[PDB]
Amino acid sequence: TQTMKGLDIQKVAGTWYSLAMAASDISLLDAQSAPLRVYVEELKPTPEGDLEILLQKWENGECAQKKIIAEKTKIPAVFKIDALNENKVLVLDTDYKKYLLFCMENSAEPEQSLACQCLVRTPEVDDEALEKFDKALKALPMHIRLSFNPTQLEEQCHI
Ligand SMILES: [Cl-]
Ligand SMILES: [Cl-]
Ligand SMILES: [Y+3]
Ligand SMILES: [Y+3]
Repeated sequence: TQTMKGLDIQKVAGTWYSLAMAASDISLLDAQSAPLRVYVEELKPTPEGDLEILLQKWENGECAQKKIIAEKTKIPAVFKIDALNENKVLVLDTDYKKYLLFCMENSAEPEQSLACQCLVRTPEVDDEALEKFDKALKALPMHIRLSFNPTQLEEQCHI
């Protein structure tokens, strides 16, 4: 997977909304309780170059807040995690002020664990960001794609 060259991770800080998401396995994203159905609400880069990912997940019939610490690697756009049965976070592209495309995978099973998201800065459908999302997904073996309306973006767990 091609990741972003020259990522300045400090510029991704602040509020984001999960506008769209895709996975290689349908079961990873199908239900609301599906293991990779996650909603990014905030990205908090640390001064040491790591990424605190704040997100929402639907578990036990209710919406819960999760925090994931993504550890920096030699490659600026590739981070290490230990959550959601994934071990990697990969930023594909961002303009910092509008959109951000990122993926998650488990390196042991890189085929069946892939989930990617289109994040936007405002709770609006951004078609230009969705075009770039789909252009990035072309070379990826996705079998499920989800997108959300502006009202869903502002609701807890995209209800
Ligand atoms: Cl740390
Ligand atoms: Cl709106
Ligand atoms: Y660290
Ligand atoms: Y509007």
